[PDB]
Amino acid sequence: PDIKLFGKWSTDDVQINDISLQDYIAVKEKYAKYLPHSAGRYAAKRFRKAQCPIVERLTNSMMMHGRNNGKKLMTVRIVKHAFEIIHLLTGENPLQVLVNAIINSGPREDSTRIGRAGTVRRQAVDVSPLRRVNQAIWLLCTGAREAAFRNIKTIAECLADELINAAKGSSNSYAIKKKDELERVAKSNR
Amino acid sequence: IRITLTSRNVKSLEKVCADLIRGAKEKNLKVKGPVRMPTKTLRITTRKTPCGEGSKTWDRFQMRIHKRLIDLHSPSEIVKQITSISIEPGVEVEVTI
Amino acid sequence: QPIKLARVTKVLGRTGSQGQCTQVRVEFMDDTSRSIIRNVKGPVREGDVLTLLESEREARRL
Amino acid sequence: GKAKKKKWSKGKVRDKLNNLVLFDKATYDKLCKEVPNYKLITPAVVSERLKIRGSLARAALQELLSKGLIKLVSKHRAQVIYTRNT
Amino acid sequence: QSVQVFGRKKTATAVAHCKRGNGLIKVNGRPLEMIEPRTLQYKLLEPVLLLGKERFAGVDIRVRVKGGGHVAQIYAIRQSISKALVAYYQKYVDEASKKEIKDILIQYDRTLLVADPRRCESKKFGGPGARARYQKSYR
Amino acid sequence: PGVTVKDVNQQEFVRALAAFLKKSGKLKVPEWVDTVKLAKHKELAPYDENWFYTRAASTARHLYLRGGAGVGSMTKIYGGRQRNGVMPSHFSRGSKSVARRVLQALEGLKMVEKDQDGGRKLTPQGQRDLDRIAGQVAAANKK
Amino acid sequence: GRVRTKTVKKAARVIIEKYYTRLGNDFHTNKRVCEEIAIIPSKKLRNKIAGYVTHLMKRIQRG
Amino acid sequence: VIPEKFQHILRVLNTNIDGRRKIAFAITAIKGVGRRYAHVVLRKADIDLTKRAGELTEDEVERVITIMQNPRQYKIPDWFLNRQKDVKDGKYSQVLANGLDNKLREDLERLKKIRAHRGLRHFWGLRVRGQHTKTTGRR
RNA sequence: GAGGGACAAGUGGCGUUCAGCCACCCGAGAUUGAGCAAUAACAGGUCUGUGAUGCCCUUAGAUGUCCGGGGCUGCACGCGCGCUACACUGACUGGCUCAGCGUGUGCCUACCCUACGCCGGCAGGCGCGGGUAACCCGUUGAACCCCAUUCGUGAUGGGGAUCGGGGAUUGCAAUUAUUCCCCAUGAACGAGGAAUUCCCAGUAAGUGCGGGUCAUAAGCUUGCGUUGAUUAAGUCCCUGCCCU
Ligand SMILES: [Mg+2]
Ligand SMILES: [Mg+2]
Ligand SMILES: [Mg+2]
Ligand SMILES: [Mg+2]
Ligand SMILES: [Mg+2]
Ligand SMILES: [Mg+2]
Ligand SMILES: [Mg+2]
Ligand SMILES: [Mg+2]
Ligand SMILES: [Mg+2]
Repeated sequence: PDIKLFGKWSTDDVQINDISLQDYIAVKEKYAKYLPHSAGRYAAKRFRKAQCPIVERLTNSMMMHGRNNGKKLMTVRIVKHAFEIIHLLTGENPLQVLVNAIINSGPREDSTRIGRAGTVRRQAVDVSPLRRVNQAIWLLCTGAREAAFRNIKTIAECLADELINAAKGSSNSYAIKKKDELERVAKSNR
Repeated sequence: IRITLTSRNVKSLEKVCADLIRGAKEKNLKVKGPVRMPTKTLRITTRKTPCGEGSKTWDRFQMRIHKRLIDLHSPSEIVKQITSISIEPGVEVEVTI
Repeated sequence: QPIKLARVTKVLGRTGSQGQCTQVRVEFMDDTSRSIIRNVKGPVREGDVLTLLESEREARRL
Repeated sequence: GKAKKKKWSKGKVRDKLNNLVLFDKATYDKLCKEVPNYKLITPAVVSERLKIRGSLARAALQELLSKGLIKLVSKHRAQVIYTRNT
Repeated sequence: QSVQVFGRKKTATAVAHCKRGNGLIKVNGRPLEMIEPRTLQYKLLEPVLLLGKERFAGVDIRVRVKGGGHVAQIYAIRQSISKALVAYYQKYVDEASKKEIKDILIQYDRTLLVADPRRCESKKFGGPGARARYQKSYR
Repeated sequence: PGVTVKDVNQQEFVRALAAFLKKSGKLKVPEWVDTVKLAKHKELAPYDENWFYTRAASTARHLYLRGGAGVGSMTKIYGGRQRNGVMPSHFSRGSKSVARRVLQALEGLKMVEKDQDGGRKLTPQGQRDLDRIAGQVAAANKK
Repeated sequence: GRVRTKTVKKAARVIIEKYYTRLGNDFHTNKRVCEEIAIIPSKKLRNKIAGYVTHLMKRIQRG
Repeated sequence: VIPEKFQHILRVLNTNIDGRRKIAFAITAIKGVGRRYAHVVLRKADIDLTKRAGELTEDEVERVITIMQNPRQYKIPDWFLNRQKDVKDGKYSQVLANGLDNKLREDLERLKKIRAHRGLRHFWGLRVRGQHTKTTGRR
């Protein structure tokens, strides 16, 4: 009877401020599950992976690099700490700023090779919105990992810092750093 | 009083089991079921080659040991009468009183 | 330097030395029914709204 | 014998940086003065920002927890989560 | 008035004996509140937190699992509860409400009523795993 | 109300049961465990000084769970990952002198009954003791 | 992956050539009719032949 | 709450310099003391393990050094010591930092007079327990 | 044990009547993994698998066959398959909690699996019991994982290489190699250039167990379980191959 909620949350009124990322972020009411640790079978069909919730996708991309490859309980615990840290940092709900960080995590277009079998020039073309979501989550988890590499700060603390500094354009996060590193090359090869 | 029927293959096992059922269920004996044992498998892995050339290509030989048990509480004279069966040679019979 | 949005109508085919780009004749929302063909890499369906950074280009092949 | 390596990346973060084992008088007094000013009381921020080790940081945070100035939200394996009321 | 429903996770089988009562969940003598991972103390409560309390206090279910892994036992308990409610609503309560609660369970999650055919493949004689091979040696 | 040790979380139960065994004085510790005794095959000693009471409480919980375990059975109940260093790890077994020590101590303090087929099992006195201690730990939980 | 063998298609063509009134548009009936009017050892071959027989029935009945 | 005690750098057995992280892990810095022996000496000295090296009494330091130089008066049986029966004296003892290298030099000095191949492989650039030295032992 | 159950079948679109592709439901599965595997070769390897063998050599001071040793391991270097780490998503301690293949004795000729109780800190010893096996180890109480403590970015408590002393196990004997346990010595290693290997879902990877070797016996390999992703479902550019 009650509303579906992650922890003590609501999971409601999280509105995407723009278009081109709706129906691929599963923040809506028909994909609100209590824990990210679900039966992941979203790799048989080509386009069933977009129905995965983005918090589950963040856990799945967070678990990497052999020594942490697996351990969904551990990475769901890390995201459980991280949403709490984002909430204690001035409110400004962690699901809402997670969607905002996925929107503002960098690449709206990328440069790749074209055919003709000649000089490799790497002409900048458009990019899939699914690939935008994928590269967004990958850059956020990579930046959180290398920010929490060799420090007293935790994976969850640096992931919260990365999501806040990616939702806010303060030019201090790895998402904005690789946004510079990719969009300057894209405007150069335009 | 139990009898263990252990055969080489499941087809002759089921044939001699059906013959035992057809020869036992007409008398005044409360015949217990042919209790199915789990199938035993002896897995042997073989290099396939006398000398070391090529990829690691391995033979995997297996058997399927099938075992059945039946229970017939009776005097010992009835068990010797039931035991005399023109039987398939791939079937082994043990008795235990 | 404006930034426009565009939703996919049809998918033509795949292009590249790897075959990785996809020729998509997308459509134009903010203006009248104009038609260009762009190259999108990654998985894409029909009906996908997409952020464009330049609408003056037209990559065509025969 | 000889010493050879394929990568050349020297010049690390800060020159074998020290960190205080035991709290001082005026330093820990300043810590007690400015400790309500922080919004999120986490042992990593208290350790790295205020030149404290993790052991003395956890000891001071548990001491102020027993004093009652800082409220505990949810403690766990390594992410100890504290908050000041209002 | 007692129905036993079975498990069917990957290598986890949960015997769920359901019977009319006042509200009890037994997992090898240990109640519902004690879940062996502390992280998964919302996923196994998804039949509890969604379906209501008048159903929990109406149906007693005791569960015994002889599974293989912790996650497998958690999903085996979850699937055994979600199928034991369907079996009790077949055997005691009418189909006019059984179809409604089954539509609720299916529109929530397919894995509550549908078992998943995923088992680990055989390790091959060439490489160290099912698909992986060993490293080559060229010049 | 009826309180079972499965109804109560163990992580409060053993932490209180160590103190309630310190109150009774149900511990024998002859010479080597007075001095020092290490883990399974490890480098360091246990930290919290009441670890003998903790081993006795874990032994009491395991004999409440399974009736018929013994020295090697409880040794495999402890279980060990043997980090050999460069050579990879294996399953190593725990110690046997503590496994006979805790059983002999609880036998002398009337908490282990002998099974004619196996080993330890629960006494009615130990049943009453563990049930009252589980009830007061459940009272501290609900309070 | 329904690119089934010439022996399967030729057996189904012999079935639709000899016996047409016995066959219908239902797979569960045509599979049983084929096991009375032919001898097929393999159950997957039964299903394959009966599926192509139903496809031929849907082609013939329409056009 | 122990604000400050004027004790940072210690001098034990004329060569060793104690650290500042702990006491049970600053005794580790003494040669002849590794992992378990320091925690044994701490439990014989009955010091609370939370205490540092600088927060500890100098009389208790002298007591710890007394337990170091003579452990066999109270406890710590004959197996836990480093220098076992092969002494040329049969004295069960624990080596010092200045003593350990001297006993190793006496070991090697008498092995060179024995002319065992163990001492010969130690005198050459080889390994005693080096069962394979093809790739092992380069540079 | 048998039988059933899945066939692109029902719908719509893409297609020449078409062969066929795409989206959904019912379903447990919209198809999983292996074995066998065409004509024909490589002048690929095995005479060191055979009492399968042609030719050549030796045959009584023997290239035959026994006995005692050493050797195959021997290192100024280069290469391949692998194991462990370079930590805080971590190491230490304590508590908690879950498996599945398969193996095990008096053998066609010498032999185990192990419960219990006691002693010993430990590896181990002693007495007794069960199992020719869904019966006994064994409701394989496994590791990983979960909770709490300690450490706090230090070549640190990560790494445990090298090396010294002692104690037990099998063997007739382990020393210029066993193996395991206890203490101690505490190196490089700060995530690795040029290049290169494997992989599309219970899949890679983390992690442990069983067998083969054996008397003591894995870091090899074969199979099994636990946790368990990010990316593709496309092409002929790099490489290899097939067909005209
Ligand atoms: Mg040496
Ligand atoms: Mg060599
Ligand atoms: Mg051929
Ligand atoms: Mg012959
Ligand atoms: Mg190697
Ligand atoms: Mg190794
Ligand atoms: Mg033998
Ligand atoms: Mg050595
Ligand atoms: Mg052998």
